Amino acid sequence: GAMDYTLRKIKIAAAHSLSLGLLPTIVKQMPTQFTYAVEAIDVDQAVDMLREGQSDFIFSYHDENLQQAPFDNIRLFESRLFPVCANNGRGEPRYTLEQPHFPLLNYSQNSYMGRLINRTLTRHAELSFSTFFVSSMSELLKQVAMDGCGIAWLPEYAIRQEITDGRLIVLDADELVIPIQAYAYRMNTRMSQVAETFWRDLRGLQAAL
Amino acid sequence: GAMDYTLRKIKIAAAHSLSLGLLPTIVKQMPTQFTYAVEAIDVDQAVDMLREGQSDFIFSYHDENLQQAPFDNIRLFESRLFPVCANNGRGEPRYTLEQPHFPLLNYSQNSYMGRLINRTLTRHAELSFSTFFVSSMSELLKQVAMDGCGIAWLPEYAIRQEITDGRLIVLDADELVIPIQAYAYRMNTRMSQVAETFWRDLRGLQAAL
Repeated sequence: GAMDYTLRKIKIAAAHSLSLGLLPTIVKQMPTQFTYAVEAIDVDQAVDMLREGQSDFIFSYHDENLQQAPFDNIRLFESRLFPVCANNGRGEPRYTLEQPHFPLLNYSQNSYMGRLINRTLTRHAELSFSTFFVSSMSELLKQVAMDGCGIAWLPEYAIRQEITDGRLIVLDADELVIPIQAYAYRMNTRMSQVAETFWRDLRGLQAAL
Repeated sequence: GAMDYTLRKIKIAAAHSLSLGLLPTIVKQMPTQFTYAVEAIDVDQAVDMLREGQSDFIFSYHDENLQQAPFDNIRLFESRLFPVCANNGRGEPRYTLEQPHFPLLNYSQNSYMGRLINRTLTRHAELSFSTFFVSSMSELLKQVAMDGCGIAWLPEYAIRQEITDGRLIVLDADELVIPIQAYAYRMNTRMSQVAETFWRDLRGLQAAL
């Protein structure tokens, strides 16, 4: 998108596990002064797409490479990952964390969520699992979990209603809960008036996210 | 995934606009003999990922490059894209196709759906639009449309319930309806016994998709 230019276009790259949950809320609450070009990326594409001008802003998670001096950021929200699974028809989990080699529905090895989930499982040797299904898309993992195919770590904002309906059941609310923080990243350099307006309004919007 | 190997792993690459709608139905109805590694791709990555052994199968649409002799295929289903938008609170479309420069929510220029949608708009000079929001994810376009941000062409399987609820309203059921066909692609070469079992069972499953 380096050569691509309009007066109003905002070029956003967003992590796979974050696009659907976050973009509609921003698009709906932003002033009607922008147009949007958004592409889903893996976490490690973000550095180069910002520096090469392919994206104006990155919607990602905590990134040590991006929280340094050449970039600027604002924390959009924090959330938590819960291990969940479908119910057993009686309001109880269909699977148990203690089952030897329980079916795990995981994010990809090169994803931010996957790294923290694998780090968590490693520290808890009391848990053995067999990886049944791997995908980068949060909503794909969510649906596969809802269908009863195993246990998945999913962020609270994506499963809020399903926890209320009981279609998904939380398996642990303490040691296996993983904290996550979502950030918007940009270059420290001054940008166009429309992009600077977008950044200003996104900060003012952050409280309501 | 060339070096990655297990006895049961099936490596699938699926187009962005197709992953969420199709993968859960396959995963749920397949025999419990496989594990799944699925990554979302753009349409034009499929040729090389098949030939280089990075994916066992591709879930994509009609692809002239992939329907040739070196590859084999089975049509999973056909569908249709409908231009839809949110309601106006009275059971009528919030937007009209005849509005000068109506807000369009489009797939990306390098997507299969985007090419056919743009081809359709070009042939219909009676329609002027302003592109408000571009994304590869079908479910992101769907949510942005549901929130009332403009008109989007979306496949019937993704909006079936919303058309019934009236949360989305079809704007045309004739000249602007775009036909689409979803295929599973593989190399014509003989594969492992587990992948050949997967291909056999996917054919037997196709009728129920």
